[PDB]
Amino acid sequence: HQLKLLKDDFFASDQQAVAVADVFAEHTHDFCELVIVWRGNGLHVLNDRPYRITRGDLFYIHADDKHSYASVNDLVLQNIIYCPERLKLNLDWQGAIPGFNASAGQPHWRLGSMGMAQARQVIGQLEHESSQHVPFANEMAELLFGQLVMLLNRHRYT
Amino acid sequence: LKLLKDDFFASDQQAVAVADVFAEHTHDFCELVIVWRGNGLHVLNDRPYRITRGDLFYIHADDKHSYASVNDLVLQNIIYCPERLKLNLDWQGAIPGFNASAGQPHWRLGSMGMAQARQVIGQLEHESSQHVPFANEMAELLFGQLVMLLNRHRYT
Ligand SMILES: C[C@@H]1O[C@H](O)[C@H](O)[C@H](O)[C@H]1O
Ligand SMILES: C[C@@H]1O[C@H](O)[C@H](O)[C@H](O)[C@H]1O
Ligand code: NI
Ligand code: NI
Repeated sequence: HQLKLLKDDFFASDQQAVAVADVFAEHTHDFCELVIVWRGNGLHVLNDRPYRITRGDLFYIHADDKHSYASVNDLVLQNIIYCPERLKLNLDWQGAIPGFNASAGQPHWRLGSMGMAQARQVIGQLEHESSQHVPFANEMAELLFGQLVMLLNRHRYT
Repeated sequence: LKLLKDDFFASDQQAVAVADVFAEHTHDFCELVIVWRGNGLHVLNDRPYRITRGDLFYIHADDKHSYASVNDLVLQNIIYCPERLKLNLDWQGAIPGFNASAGQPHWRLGSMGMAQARQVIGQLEHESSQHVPFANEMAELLFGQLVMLLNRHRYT
């Protein structure tokens, strides 16, 4: 049987385009996500391909990807989930994000110390902007998501 | 005396920058002024403001103004060109003085507003480089964030 995570269950409203979600059973989605490993190590199985993951790993996941994770030792990761069709800003999302419209040709990247530092700073702010009661929080969140996406594009390597 | 974007911006493409007695002048670009500490005088369109920590001004290009430090006045000017901003944000909706002189140019920020503004402006300062990939886009995204934060926190 399939397990498909639903944006209806993972986003605060129909307007919210991005959220910070943070083992995990095998699943697919109807939204996309960026995965960053903050520390420890473990296993990420993406479309039946196993990756031994560790601090600095970055994955670009499309909705139709099926994946699971397992912590081997002290795994800490973060998933930044987003709905491509909900984004309003005129950044070239598809040009900056593998996995935007279909499975990424190269889903797996790494980040150096500076990229991790800048991602950390942006993601921490993005976590605070989840409130659906604070006026225009969704727009603030999208600007932060834009910064993260550009920073990832700037710092990522294979 | 009129300050010109050609002298104040790193390139034709930079839409926003953090600028480095400042005599009376006008500009061909707009700006936000935030006062961090000390105190002084801001004369805007011939109207004198005693300024200090927490003061925020929205300046339009046509505005004529001068400053004078009374006691170690420390401020920053976030300069921007409306015609250069490429991000599809509702800029004029968030920024008084965007299209013409502001009806209310003078605002204040509390302690939390100031800390968040300072954080973003520090980041925006670090995206001045015209070499680093996506610096101009990052500058606009950060200026977008700044402007929304100021909107959230400012009061008269
Ligand atoms: C939304 C959901 O949240 C979890 O953090 C997990 O990592 C999944 O991969 C993701 O699909
Ligand atoms: C850009 C220019 O440089 C200074 O920062 C000064 O504060 C002026 O007000 C500003 O117009
Ligand atoms: Ni997932
Ligand atoms: Ni000025």
